[PDB]
Amino acid sequence: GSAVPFHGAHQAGIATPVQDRLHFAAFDVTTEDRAAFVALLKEWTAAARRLTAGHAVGEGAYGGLPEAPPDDTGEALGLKPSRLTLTIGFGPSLFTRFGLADLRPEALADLPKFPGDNLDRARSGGDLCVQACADDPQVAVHAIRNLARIGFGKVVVRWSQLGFGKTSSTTPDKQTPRNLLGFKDGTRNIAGTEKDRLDRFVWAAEKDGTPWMTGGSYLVARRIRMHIETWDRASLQEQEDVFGRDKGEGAPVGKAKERDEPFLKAMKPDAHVRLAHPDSNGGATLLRRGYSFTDGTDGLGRLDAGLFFLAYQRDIRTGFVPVQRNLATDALNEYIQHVGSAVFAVPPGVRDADDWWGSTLF
Amino acid sequence: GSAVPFHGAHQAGIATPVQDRLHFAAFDVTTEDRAAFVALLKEWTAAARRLTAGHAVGEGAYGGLPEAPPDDTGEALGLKPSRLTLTIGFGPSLFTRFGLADLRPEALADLPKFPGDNLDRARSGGDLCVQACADDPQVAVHAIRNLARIGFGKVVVRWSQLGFGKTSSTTPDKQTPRNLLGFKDGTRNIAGTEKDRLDRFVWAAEKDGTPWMTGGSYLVARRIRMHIETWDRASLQEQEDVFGRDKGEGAPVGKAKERDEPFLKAMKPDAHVRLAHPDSNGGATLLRRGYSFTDGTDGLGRLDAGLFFLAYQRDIRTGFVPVQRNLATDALNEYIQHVGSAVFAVPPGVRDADDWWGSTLF
Ligand code: HEM
Ligand code: HEM
Repeated sequence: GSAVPFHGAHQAGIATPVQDRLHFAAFDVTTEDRAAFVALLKEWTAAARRLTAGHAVGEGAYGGLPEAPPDDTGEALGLKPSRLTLTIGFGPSLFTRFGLADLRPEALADLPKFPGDNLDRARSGGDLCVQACADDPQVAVHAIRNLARIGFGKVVVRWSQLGFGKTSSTTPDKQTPRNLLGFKDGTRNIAGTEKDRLDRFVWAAEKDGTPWMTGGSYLVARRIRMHIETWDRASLQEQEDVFGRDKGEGAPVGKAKERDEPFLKAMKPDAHVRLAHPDSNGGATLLRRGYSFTDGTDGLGRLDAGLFFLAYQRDIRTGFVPVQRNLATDALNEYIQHVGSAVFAVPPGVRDADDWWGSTLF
Repeated sequence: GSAVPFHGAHQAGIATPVQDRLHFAAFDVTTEDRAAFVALLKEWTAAARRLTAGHAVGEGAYGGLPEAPPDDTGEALGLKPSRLTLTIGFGPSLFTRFGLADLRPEALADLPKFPGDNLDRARSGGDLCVQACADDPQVAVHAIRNLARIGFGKVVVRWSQLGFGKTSSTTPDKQTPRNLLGFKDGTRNIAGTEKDRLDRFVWAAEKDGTPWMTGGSYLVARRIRMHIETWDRASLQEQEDVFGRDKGEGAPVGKAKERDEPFLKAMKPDAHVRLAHPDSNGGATLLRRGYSFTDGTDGLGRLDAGLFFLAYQRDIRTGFVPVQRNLATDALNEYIQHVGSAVFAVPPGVRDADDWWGSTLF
């Protein structure tokens, strides 16, 4: 129920412990007025300060003038902060506006086409994103809804994704959640307490070449459908062979405990963990922070299910891209398909009550 | 509270405490063989006993023959029962199979077309339903997913709806939840503690005309989309006039506290509470047990959210039908649209370990 501090050198919602629920929204910018967009960013930052503390935006949800719409839509009244974090990011397409072309970070790289990609352009891309994570889904939806309302006429929601449950962990002292394939997901990630690994693999540094991004990160989002019917037909041995870990304990093959270190040579050459491991990718390491989703049925008699994959890294070119390239032969590919994609530059944190989202860029 | 007893004179999930999350699935039957369908009901009931106790179905999720698919898909391993209830219901279309046409209860009435209906046929109807309620959405999804898997070849999933109410870890039990219009939702309802009211308004009685339904109930499901962005542009006074209660406290107009009894005469004539109140409907009273939903963003950039309405009643003709008919002029109609509908006969409870879902019918 507690609040997560909004201010810091970094935005919350990255190294923060992973909350139960996600509402991810991608926005496109509809205004050409740089000043009006900067004003929006300040208004959004002010609202985010209220929302993450459990307060209503503006002058509140009721008690104002009867003839005016309330400033806050009111469905979070009486609710605790619920560890709400709000994380903003800027997509490549933003930098074609407002005279920003020369400020696009080199580390904000467009993703190549990958084998098997079946990307829906409507559920991909976006000028900017807001990742809302909280333990209460109503608190998360309330935040996105009120940011979008405040932004009416300056931004429109391009697409959004809800995650009903996490499939990641930044807290290895807590139980690792399972994805909808039934495997623990998050065992060998970067923990929020591992400051040295966050500096090396997650946070952008001044010497990296883009000063306004110092203290920020780069986000890759991949909407991944799972072929549940095919998976659920597979034998237990086939499933464990796909990953290189056993299903029950989640230990590396041959070992007894989840957090025992993998011995990669004991795994099949196309095992997911073997191909995605840093040792197999020149040391490339990611902070995974994804969530599960199900968006109804496929219309053909089956549940739809997937994983909304989110990875934070210091440089997309040295994080997601090499690892995903190495997954070209992944045995998992038989059971999944990437159907949505987006990359964002996540700016540094809001330092204090005078600062605002994107101040280092604008 | 950890688990909710599965066995009883009534199915759990109706009068039992309302859990934080919903996964509602409608199934269509694909087999013509009555014996095969009875076998499935027995297998499902065995699975449900395991699931509601927090155990895996069948021989488990791991540790079986390596060359065999696991009996349980495994994504609920390590989770608690989370107050899971599983409630099955039979739709009108089921009674066109297996020679059951003369056993369809008269109280399982087809709903008339209502003004403003915009029903998606693909998200309506269904031969069967399973209402999975729990505090952990992964527990509920795992239940539906495994029931669907066990039934593969005999049933398919027609449509599926995830929903949420309050988050109990952070929200007191005595506090009324708010719907996504920001108003308290549930103040004047039948509570599961009111045994006499349940006997009068909710449970089917032997003398009602269908003996196999004694101790059962009748369920109406309506997927009601809210026009969120239009609602949020309405003035505070307009919103309160729509309902006849104030937004902050939820008290009836002219009264001071949420639970003060309404003075209907002081509300506008087409106020929602005034039109839906039992005194306006010849005494008709419902057990409302619905959930909020938010499924994402639609093609126009609007929030796909609303109320997944669920009502239980002794007879659809004397519960939902008269009340919904009286909402023909509801001021709320400007802001909502009914887009899915289904009705189900919910059979009596599973009395003991040898009983099975549907045994009184088959
Ligand atoms: C539906 C899609 C996916 C599923 C079900 C899945 C599942 C898993 C599982 C079960 C593990 C072992 C437990 C763990 O350490 O977290 C794992 C590890 C990992 N995955 Fe995935 N994964 C998926 C997609 C991806 C993608 C797209 C990437 C990167 C492009 C990725 C990168 C990693 C990494 C880096 C590890 C840790 C390997 C290590 O250092 O030991 N995964 N994944
Ligand atoms: C999105 C759609 C709806 C919304 C937002 C909504 C909202 C509300 C609100 C705020 C209340 C007052 C608090 C309460 O007692 O729960 C209420 C009461 C009620 N509503 Fe609705 N409602 C909706 C649809 C319906 C429908 C479809 C029905 C029946 C067909 C219905 C029947 C009732 C009843 C019986 C009451 C209690 C009236 C009383 O006895 O005081 N509602 N509703």
